Amino acid sequence: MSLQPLTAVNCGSLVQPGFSLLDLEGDVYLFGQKGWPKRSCPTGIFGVRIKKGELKLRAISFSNNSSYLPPLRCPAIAHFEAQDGKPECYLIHGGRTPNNELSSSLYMLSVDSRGCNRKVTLRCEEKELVGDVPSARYGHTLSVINSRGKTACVLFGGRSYMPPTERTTQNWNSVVDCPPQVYLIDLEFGCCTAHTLPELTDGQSFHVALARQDCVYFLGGHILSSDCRPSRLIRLHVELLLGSPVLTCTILHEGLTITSAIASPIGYHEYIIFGGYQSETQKRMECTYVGLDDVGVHMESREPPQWTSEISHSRTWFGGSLGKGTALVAIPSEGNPTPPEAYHFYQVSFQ
Amino acid sequence: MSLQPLTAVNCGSLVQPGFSLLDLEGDVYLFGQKGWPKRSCPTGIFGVRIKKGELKLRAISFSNNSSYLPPLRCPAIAHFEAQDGKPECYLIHGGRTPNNELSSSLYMLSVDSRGCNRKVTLRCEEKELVGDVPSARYGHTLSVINSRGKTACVLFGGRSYMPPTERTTQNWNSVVDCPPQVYLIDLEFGCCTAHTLPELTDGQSFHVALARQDCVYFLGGHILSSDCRPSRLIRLHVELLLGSPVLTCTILHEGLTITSAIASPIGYHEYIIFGGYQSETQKRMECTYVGLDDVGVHMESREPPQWTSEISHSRTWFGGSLGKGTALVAIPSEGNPTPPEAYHFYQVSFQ
Amino acid sequence: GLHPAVCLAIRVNTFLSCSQYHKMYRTVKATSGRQIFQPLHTLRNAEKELLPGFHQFEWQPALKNVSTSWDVGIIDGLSGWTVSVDDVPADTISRRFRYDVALVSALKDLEEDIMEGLRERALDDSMCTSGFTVVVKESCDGMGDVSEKHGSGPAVPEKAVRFSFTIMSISIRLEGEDDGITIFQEQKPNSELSCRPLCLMFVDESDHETLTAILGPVVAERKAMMESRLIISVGGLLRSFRFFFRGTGYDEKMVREMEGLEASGSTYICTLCDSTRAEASQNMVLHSITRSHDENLERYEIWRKNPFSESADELRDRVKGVSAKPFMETQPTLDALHCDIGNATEFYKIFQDEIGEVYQKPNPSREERRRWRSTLDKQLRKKMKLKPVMRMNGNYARRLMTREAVEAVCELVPSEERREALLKLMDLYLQMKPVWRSTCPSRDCPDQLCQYSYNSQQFADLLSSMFKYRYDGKITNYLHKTLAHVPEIVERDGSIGAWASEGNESGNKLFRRFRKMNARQSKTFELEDILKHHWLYTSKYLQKFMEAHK
Amino acid sequence: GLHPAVCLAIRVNTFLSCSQYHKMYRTVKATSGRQIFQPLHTLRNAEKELLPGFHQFEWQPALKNVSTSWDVGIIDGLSGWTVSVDDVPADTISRRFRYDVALVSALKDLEEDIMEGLRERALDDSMCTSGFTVVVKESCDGMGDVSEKHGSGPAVPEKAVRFSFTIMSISIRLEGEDDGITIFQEQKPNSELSCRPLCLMFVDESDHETLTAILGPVVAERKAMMESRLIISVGGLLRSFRFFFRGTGYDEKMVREMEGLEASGSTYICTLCDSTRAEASQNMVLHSITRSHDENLERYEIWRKNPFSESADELRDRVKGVSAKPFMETQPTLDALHCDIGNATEFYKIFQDEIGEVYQKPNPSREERRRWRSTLDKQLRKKMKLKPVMRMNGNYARRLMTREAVEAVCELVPSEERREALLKLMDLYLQMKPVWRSTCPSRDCPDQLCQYSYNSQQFADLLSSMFKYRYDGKITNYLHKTLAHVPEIVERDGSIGAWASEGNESGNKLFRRFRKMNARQSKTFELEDILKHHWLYTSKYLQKFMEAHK
DNA sequence: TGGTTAACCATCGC
DNA sequence: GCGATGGTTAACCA
DNA sequence: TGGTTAACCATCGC
DNA sequence: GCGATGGTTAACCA
DNA sequence: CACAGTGCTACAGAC
DNA sequence: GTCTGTAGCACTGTG
DNA sequence: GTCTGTAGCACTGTG
DNA sequence: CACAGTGCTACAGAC
Ligand SMILES: [Mg+2]
Ligand SMILES: [Mg+2]
Ligand SMILES: [Mg+2]
Ligand SMILES: [Mg+2]
Ligand SMILES: [Zn+2]
Ligand SMILES: [Zn+2]
Repeated sequence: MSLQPLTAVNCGSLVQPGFSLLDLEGDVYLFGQKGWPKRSCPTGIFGVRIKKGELKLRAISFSNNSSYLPPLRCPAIAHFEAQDGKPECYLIHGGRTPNNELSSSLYMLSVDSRGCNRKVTLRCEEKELVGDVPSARYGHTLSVINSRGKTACVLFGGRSYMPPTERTTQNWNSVVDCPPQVYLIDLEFGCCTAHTLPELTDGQSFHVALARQDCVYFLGGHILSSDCRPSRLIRLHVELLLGSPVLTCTILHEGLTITSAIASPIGYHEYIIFGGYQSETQKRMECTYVGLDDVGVHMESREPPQWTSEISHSRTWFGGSLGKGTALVAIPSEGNPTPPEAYHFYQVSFQ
Repeated sequence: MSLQPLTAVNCGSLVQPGFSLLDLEGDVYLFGQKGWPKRSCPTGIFGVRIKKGELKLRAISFSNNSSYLPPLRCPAIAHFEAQDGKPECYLIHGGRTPNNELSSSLYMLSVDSRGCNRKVTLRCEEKELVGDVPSARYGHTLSVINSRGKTACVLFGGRSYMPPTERTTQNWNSVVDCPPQVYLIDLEFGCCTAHTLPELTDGQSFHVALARQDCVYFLGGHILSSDCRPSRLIRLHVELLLGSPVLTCTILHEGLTITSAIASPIGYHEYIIFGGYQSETQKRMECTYVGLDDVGVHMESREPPQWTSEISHSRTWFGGSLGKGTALVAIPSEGNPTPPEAYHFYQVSFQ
Repeated sequence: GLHPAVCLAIRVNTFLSCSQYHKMYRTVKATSGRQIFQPLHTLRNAEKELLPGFHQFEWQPALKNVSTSWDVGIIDGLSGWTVSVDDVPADTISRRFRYDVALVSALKDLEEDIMEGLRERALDDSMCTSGFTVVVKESCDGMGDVSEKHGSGPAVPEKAVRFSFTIMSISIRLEGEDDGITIFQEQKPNSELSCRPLCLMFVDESDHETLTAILGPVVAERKAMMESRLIISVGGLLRSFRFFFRGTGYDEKMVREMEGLEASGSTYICTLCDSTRAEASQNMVLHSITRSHDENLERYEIWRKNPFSESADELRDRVKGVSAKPFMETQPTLDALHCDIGNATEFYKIFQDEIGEVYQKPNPSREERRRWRSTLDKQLRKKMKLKPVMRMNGNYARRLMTREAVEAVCELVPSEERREALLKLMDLYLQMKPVWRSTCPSRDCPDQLCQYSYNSQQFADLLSSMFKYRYDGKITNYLHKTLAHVPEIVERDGSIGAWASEGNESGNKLFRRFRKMNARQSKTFELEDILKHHWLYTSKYLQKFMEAHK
Repeated sequence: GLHPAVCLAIRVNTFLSCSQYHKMYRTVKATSGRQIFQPLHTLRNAEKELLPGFHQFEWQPALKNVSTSWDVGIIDGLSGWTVSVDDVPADTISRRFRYDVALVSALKDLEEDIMEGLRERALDDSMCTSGFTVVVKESCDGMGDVSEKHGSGPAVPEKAVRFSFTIMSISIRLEGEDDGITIFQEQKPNSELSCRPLCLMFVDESDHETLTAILGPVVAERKAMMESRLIISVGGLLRSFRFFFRGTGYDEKMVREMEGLEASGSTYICTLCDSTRAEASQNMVLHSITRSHDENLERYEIWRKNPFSESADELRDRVKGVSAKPFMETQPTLDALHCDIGNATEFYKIFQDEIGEVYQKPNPSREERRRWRSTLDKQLRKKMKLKPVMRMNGNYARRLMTREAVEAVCELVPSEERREALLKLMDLYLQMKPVWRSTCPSRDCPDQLCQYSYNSQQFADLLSSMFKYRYDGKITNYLHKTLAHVPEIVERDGSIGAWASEGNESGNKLFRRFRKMNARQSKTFELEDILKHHWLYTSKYLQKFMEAHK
């Protein structure tokens, strides 16, 4: 495993610490950007290509029938794999709007039509939500489940602004973990029912969810109530039956304690967890190969790539999987005159 | 008789209002760059070449025998034409040093060897001056005379700092015309004897001298005492005789009044006088063809090249003949950020 | 000796650093004293009264989503950012007053003057306590080139956005059925001492996340404030006020990103109306104001949702340039200053174009264009006495806009019909110049308001006729606005240039001095004392101490 | 009330604009007065007793080619450029005091303290009036970035040159046969309050034409001044002074420019000695000081005349860097400030180099260099509390070279025998820092002066051995001087830092505050006021009114 | 052909 | 001087 | 070949 | 941030 | 080892 | 027991 | 007859 | 039609 230093060339100003990289049908797409969409990209979504150490972003046109979503910073992303009816979609909810807000509306992003030369039209359809609807929240997680054999989307984690009644103009950006209720989201129709957990006494945030057949493993994430990061690992197992879903959750109390982790799929269900943070002054250097066995998740430590001094001593860092075992990370840089590109980029690869 | 605008490419920073273009053996050479020579040019002399609207400057290395003169701003230039056994010289005296001073050391410049790529090695020999030496002065003129058949130089005009009595810390940068005495300069040996005669009641300054066959014609100068520009025209007639020289001078009833004028030698002895100024604000526009007949000088007004607005409305302007009936002028340019080309350049051509 | 408050006014009005004032005080005390000035501490406790969070007050009904505590002073503008390394960063340094408290301390500052009005108006000071209305101009401007200090951190941007407000007027209404009588009308809204700094940041205004993240709570305060009536004990009697907000004195770049437009040089030029670029150059003078905040909102909602499924450009044409979501309401209007400067830069262009002749040579090279400008600035240096500025300040703009200045350009321009053309042009422009500059056009310049529309018709037909070579398919933003929408917004608002950004931008000059002269100075507390000393600079209670009439 | 002068110094020393002073005055008078302060006109009248061109004095013999009139105030520095269109331009705006008159004001202003020195020395004030000697530090510095004013003209550069002087000491010698006794020894030469502005220009300092033009007269009256003795009636008794002139506190670009040397990064790296770069890299520490003005002139004559007829490079190697003619004589010394700064920028480079191993990889990509600076500054701000800087300021340079910051950058460098390499390096450097930077090393820090040479040997071969990959064929100018010529000078002077560029380049801050707030402001009349008000700022007589025994 | 992707220029406002 | 729009032109991957 | 040749670089100080 | 030195490399006139 | 501030809280020296 | 005055704090701007 | 106070001047800095 | 200065000379209104 090794790292390749990247040059941002042009378009380096459109990445901000929260953002997304969606891997679908070959090329991966940058989602979310600094500020509102400019006219260079009316959509806001960028196709990204990496060639010979060069990181390139390009505009993505939208199909006529599509909506246009705002550049949400910390949305919950779930890859909805190719199957009936329509392959293959990246599910996004709900992120946080550049004009500062939380979009409570869930976006459904699909590939529509190619060609010709490196050109893909994407269609964005927000799915209206009947409920029981979930609150506006950000930095949480969402992931896909398949049970007997009906498919749904499990939603959990996150933060929100202080509830409308207790929110001040003095305390606003005060932000609390949301209550520990999962949402089972039927992707058709928009009914997503709330569900309470006997085993969850606290709201979790920036946690990293992984999923395989009718099962989701929530790898540890920051708690703002107690200001600590649980080493415990959450397992939940859902069974979808007409007319009511039954969710059961259990704890496997040893695992990684991490926050803001980059999950890059390498093998079939086995991701490597690159990973964000140990403590709030400490960032995780040690990389964790995570396989998913029907018996249970297991994580082998992989020998971490050699860290060049810069990424070793940085205060904060962020990124996303390019896919295919390869991921992209970014280190904020400073000197004046301003860099101008606020982030240096690294590519990192397994095997 | 037309103008073309020039672009100064790199290095327009080395031209300043006082300066000199010396036309000898084909190519012409810029002299007196702004300030002391930077080691990009240890000599201080630039071969200048104009191709396709482009003005170019090139460093000129000096031969081993040469003295390296300071970049003098307003020296008296006289082309000493090729003959036994000299060929061929540009005589410079004395100008005024970048560290603000007046030289009073007469430099004799000449060509030495070439090319091989058409580099030109030049040699500068200051000639020591026996007898009463011409005082340090600047903006005057000097010209070559040939009589029966001995050849010599005639020195006249110019200003100087106040004589070391009136000399003051409060009055310093204030100057005054030098006394109206010509100097007959034998170019070998360094003997230069001073001479005077009543028809000169004052020192002229910034006047232009023209030289043909033991006669010199001085176009109107600037008088400081009476602060005016005489329409009178000076004609001096020198007979070089062993063992004493005889100089007789006279006036022209009417003629041209112009200061800081550019002279380009189109024909044999006939120069188009481009000309600097008719007045202390209004600058000379109309151009004057000046032929020299044995009977006497005559001036035919030539239709002036159509001026672009800029060169017509400029407050000050300056330049020198590239020779070949062609000359270079410059207009100081204002705007900020500084262009940073302090002067726009124009080429102007006759016929 | 001296009264403490009077002395404190002597201090903040003469720009005296407390250190420098302690120097002076110590001196006059030790030398022939019998001290006159009051020592620093009595000054510090004397100014407790003036600063916000002093006078007790209450809204009715109680404000939605706001703190009821009235004693709160300077607050860190973060407003509770949880500063997790994981979340969005804490990089900003900000200090602001909670809006309503600032407002009461600024208005309770005018208590003497509103009593003055009530007495002078021969109204009973005891009668009609609750019929008050108060019109206030809020303003916001970004100011670049702010030096970062070494500090402990956080690492913070070199841009600083400054946000403030001025109280323009207070007028009674009740009984009712009337104009309402104007108790107080500010004499010089274009003065920096009329402008009270509300908020201070280090943020770039092109960075939308952070800016909206700071200014969000403020805007909330506004949306609450529009409803409830204020209640203050004033002049001895407890009285009830109302509040009208005019968002004005924003530059256009700021309006567009705050009103959520596509900006600023796009093919959708106008803030107020929907006309395109070429569409506007085709017919200039005739336009009607349409787009407002509520509208911009519904437009965003029909963009983001896009119900009729149009592609990028047709959808962009349906909403006329609404892509972003506006978070803030701004009363539609033209800045006096920036519009002046804009028109002056366009005229700079035209002059440049008439130095050479550019309608004869449709596409000249860059070289003789630079040549042309050098000509123009040499000329403008000689006559009009003008340095060739880099970016054009409004001062330049005012100096070059004259018949007198246009004359200097008339000299160079080759032909007579052109030379006369731009002269006639400038005359036309100056006849229409005071309507968006002068404080109250209805009276101050009645005929120039009366004859505006005709005059602009004249101007525009001069463009379309003799200047068409430039203006064929294009016209500038501000020049469009000033040749279209002036009569409308004047006869609606009643004034323009009275609403000018001038008061606010001038404030920026004060900021710098206060940061340099009256700061702490370190990144922890700087904005603290900048904002404080600045708020103390604007207070009328000190200022009329400085009058000491005659 | 209170005395006029005391009040005048309540103003000048507190940075009060005369308009502002009048504001306060009017207020305190009108409110409970019985006026305290004196009105502006008696202040203006009072400050005529301080400013030069006041006290009558005489020299013997008379100063060569200088005016004998002693009442002359501010002179336009032009010295009467004849301003013919055809001659050299008049572009420059300048205001200067005539040098000697300035001096006699700045001295008779020290009359009280010089008499104080006499009575304190238990010398008789009536005895020995002849044997006085005065050592004065003159200084010059360029300050870029000055805004033009729109003005009448003339067109004038955006750069300024500010030339000043400080009186360092006065000592009595006569009777004779002694050390000479120090009557007055300045306590804080590094203060801006000790530096009196003598001359003010709007000129680029790399423009040699105009600089030599305006600064010429100054140098002349210098060359006269060092010979004749001053005679001043002081303390009731007419006394006779001598003057000693130390050119010091120049930047090196300025130095090289003024002595006609190569600038500044050429193959001849020394102002005080003849060694090239390679020669300096081989043997670092052993060099004897050579360069001086007189033989620099002889050198110029050797170059210009080239008597032995040598090739360009052979001639330039013979005369060793002398091409231009020296205008002005300066002492052979090292500026403390720019040396701290320059050694700190060198160290910036070394740390930057020691992040990624740069001796293992003979050359890097530019990209990973940028990477190295990014990590360097990010960490530096993290621990040492230092923002990244565009230029190297002295303050940064002081917070930089410490054990603290080196142990901050010792976290990054992966090799553990390199860590104590640059750590021990910094320890050595710190041990040799105060010898140049202290006010009086012989006294203040005797053992560090004592052990310097050995210490610099250690430093030098630490470079030559461990760091050689960088320093093989090259080294910094300042780093060369500081590893060679410090011990030579401090026993030639008694101090280095006492002579530093701090006093002068602290004077720029005052130039900008004064021009901005205490000037006219018109391009014509402004320099007059900057210069006057500044000279009034520096005066001791006005300064001692500001404690009056605390 | 096609659209990248740059690249440049001129536009417009701060 | 800085950032974003918009159109023409031109480089480049299929 | 030869000397530009404009360039680009890293060097040094402001 | 700008300006000048020095050497390596690379474009170009003969 | 620049220096004179830069505003404020802390805690002493003074009637 | 109140009033007054300097020291502590980290950091400035001129390079 | 002296003392005091505002107006004239061109132009500033914030954009 | 910004405004509050910016220091100085000029000349008036005041004991
Ligand atoms: Mg702005
Ligand atoms: Mg300097
Ligand atoms: Mg300098
Ligand atoms: Mg602005
Ligand atoms: Zn419009
Ligand atoms: Zn040396």
